Amino acid sequence: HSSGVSTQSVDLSQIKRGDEIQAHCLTPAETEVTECAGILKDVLSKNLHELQGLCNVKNKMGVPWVSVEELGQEIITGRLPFPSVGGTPVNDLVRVLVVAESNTPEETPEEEFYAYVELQTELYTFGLSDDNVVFTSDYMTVWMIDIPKSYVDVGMLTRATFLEQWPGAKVTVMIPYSSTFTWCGELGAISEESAPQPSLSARSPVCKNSARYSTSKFCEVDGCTAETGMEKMSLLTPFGGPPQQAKMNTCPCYYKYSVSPLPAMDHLILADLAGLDSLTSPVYVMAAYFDSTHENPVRPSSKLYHCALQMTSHDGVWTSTSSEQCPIRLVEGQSQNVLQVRVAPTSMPNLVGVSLMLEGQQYRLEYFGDH
Amino acid sequence: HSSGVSTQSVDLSQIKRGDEIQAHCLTPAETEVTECAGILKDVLSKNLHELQGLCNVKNKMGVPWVSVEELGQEIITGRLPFPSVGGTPVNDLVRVLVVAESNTPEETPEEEFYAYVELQTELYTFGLSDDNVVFTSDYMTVWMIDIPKSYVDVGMLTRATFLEQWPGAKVTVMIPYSSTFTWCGELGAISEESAPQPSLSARSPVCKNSARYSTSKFCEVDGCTAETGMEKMSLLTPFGGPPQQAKMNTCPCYYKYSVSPLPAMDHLILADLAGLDSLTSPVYVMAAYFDSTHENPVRPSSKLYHCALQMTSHDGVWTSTSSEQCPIRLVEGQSQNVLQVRVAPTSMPNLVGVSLMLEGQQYRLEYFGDH
Amino acid sequence: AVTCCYNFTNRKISVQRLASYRRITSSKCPKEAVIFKTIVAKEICADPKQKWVQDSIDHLDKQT
Amino acid sequence: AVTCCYNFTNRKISVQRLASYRRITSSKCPKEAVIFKTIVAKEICADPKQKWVQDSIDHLDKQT
Repeated sequence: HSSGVSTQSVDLSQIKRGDEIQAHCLTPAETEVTECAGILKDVLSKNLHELQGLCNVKNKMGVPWVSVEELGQEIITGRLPFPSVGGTPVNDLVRVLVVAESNTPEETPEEEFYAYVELQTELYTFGLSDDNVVFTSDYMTVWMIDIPKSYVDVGMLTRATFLEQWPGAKVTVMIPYSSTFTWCGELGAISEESAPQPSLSARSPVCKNSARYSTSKFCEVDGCTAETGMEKMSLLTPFGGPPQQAKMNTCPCYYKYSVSPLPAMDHLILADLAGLDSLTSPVYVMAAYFDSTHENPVRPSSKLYHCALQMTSHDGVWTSTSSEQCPIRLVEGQSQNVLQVRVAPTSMPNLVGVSLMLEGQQYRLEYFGDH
Repeated sequence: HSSGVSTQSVDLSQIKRGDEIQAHCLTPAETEVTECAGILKDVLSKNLHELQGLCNVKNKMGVPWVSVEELGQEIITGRLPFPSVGGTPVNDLVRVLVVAESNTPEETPEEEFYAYVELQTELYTFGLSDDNVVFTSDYMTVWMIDIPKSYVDVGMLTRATFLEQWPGAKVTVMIPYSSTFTWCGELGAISEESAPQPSLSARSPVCKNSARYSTSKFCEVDGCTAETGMEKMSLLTPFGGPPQQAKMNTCPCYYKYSVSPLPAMDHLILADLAGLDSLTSPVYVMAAYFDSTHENPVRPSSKLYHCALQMTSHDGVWTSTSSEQCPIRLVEGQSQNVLQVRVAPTSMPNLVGVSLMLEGQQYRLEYFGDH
Repeated sequence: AVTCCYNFTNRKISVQRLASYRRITSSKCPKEAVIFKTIVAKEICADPKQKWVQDSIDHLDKQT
Repeated sequence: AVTCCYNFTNRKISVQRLASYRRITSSKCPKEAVIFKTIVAKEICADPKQKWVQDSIDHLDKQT
């Protein structure tokens, strides 16, 4: 289709010079294309589609071809449904990879393939120039560029300009959130007429009006008590959505904001997913949080973090990866058809968000803001 | 009144240990209150109001007293009309000073003066704790705290909690934009009933839909031609506003965005102010821009800058300060009743905003975004 | 049955509205906290390190 | 009478829509620029350093 959400395991071991790519191409290393440029030539020539194996998740949307008669510019533009909060001015840089390509037309075209991609933010517009090229082929181009993480989030706009309405034309934005997790935002060109066909990606602010959770006053009304086990689940998956069903719990907001004594809990379920017995791709869950160590009250270091966990099926059984740092963890729910996202109540105060990504569905849970 | 905009010259030379304050208190120096704490004790004890002489501009708004019966908390909250864009994640830190005070009640009160100020942003809430105290007196407290410049802008919320509705109670936020310019955002408490009484501070996005200025197509319609001298002035000062009249020109947007040949111009007037013949306080004009030197296309250093100029009257004559860096400059217009803000057309591409501050009026001109 | 404090109020409370106060002692609790009970029978989490909490404690003590 | 370029298009133009092209030479102008004239009599600012601009220049030249 012209849009969707996919997942796959990413084993760098079995990926030609995988380690090297992730090192010089997806990590903000050298301030020049040379290193990554020379690794891609070796790899991408042996396999022009290798880079697709680096995405743990791929989120694609169908965008209409907008034309510019005067200049003969066929342009596609879109706003990627970024999975999590990019970062804080206090964070470092992300080195994102951009890929523009189209189907190789069986009939030699008039002009040579061409694409100018630019990512614009309210202030600066990062335009992948020539100096950013790290690879080129008849029908494909790859750029590399460092961006302050805080910029990579909703607001950032993606624009690809071609000289023709190339077949199978698409732009991809590879975004590595953690050394071991990469999310790919893709834009597929569709007919001028066609209306934008996004993916089932939602963003949900779980604690609207965080003031409401400043105390235990509304606990009873909200249905967040030691009785129900601090569980107030709401559905995330729409009526037409896939055969899997995801839901979120809002009771944690209390544990993040309350200054009123709350029920002691071993853990807290942030969300659950049903329908694993029929799902055939892994499930990822990324968390965005602030480091626990305290800082100088005179200079509060707001450095944001990200750890992504993955529930996979091995011979029919589902298991979760784990991190001695990650504040959350994935556990099997009632059966092997249910998956749970948990966290220690004491982690909540520093939890900013979590994102649930599985075949055909993506949800961005925010524990701050009201939108 | 309960609100307004003021200006005054700030001569550090004739301000007790002025240089030292600006050095350790308004500059992000030591990561501890000690240095600034010890300078304030010496200065503020000899003069408890000295810090007011450090503000080149003071913008105050009247905020209603919201009470909290349960805890006996009288609280005032507000959104300061920040003069310019704070910064970029790529910028460094600003060390802002916060002052909470009230009138000394002639009748010894029940409890000791108290105030808890906290500045909240969508993500983190910077709360001036005890560890941030750099001064205290019967009816005054001063905090110091470093914040990533990008955070200090519209969105940041100010909240001061007291235990009583102290008379003349107010909170001030001293924000130094440049080593020689300090802007003070103040919140004055008014009666519970009273409605918020802001100041005549406006924010205006000069180039809404910057796409419109991508070429010279609408030049003729906009009235931006070599003829009119690329001048399309709009009024900024409302009908009731002070005896001075300010206006903005939108033609520069073309020079910032156009890829179509434009009329060669020695300079460009960004704004003008009429009524200097009756104004008795200086006029400041701050500019927010990006450094001209180019950077690695692989890593575009987006470090924002600020320079503030000042038109003052000496024996009736008005003159402007100047900076060998500042992209803008202030020149006398037709007569000595008119002031102009100019800039070289080649500066536009890197100009983000400019703010005009004078007795009773403040305007934030933005050359980006649509709001 | 056991309730704990996960956040402390950074806002002082008028000693005129604070009925009692107890300390968190349970092992099932993660944070060391002083729980103030108001005159309206409402509890609030506070921080022992903070002076206003301590002083508010010297009052609640020297009155019984 | 004199017009200059203050921004270059980072977007290539189909050589099929580019009529003529001249270089900025006036001293009253601040940036070195190549001005492309389209088949619709419209001018656009371009950057000489860029290859597509140069190549587009090799076409406009080897056709007259």
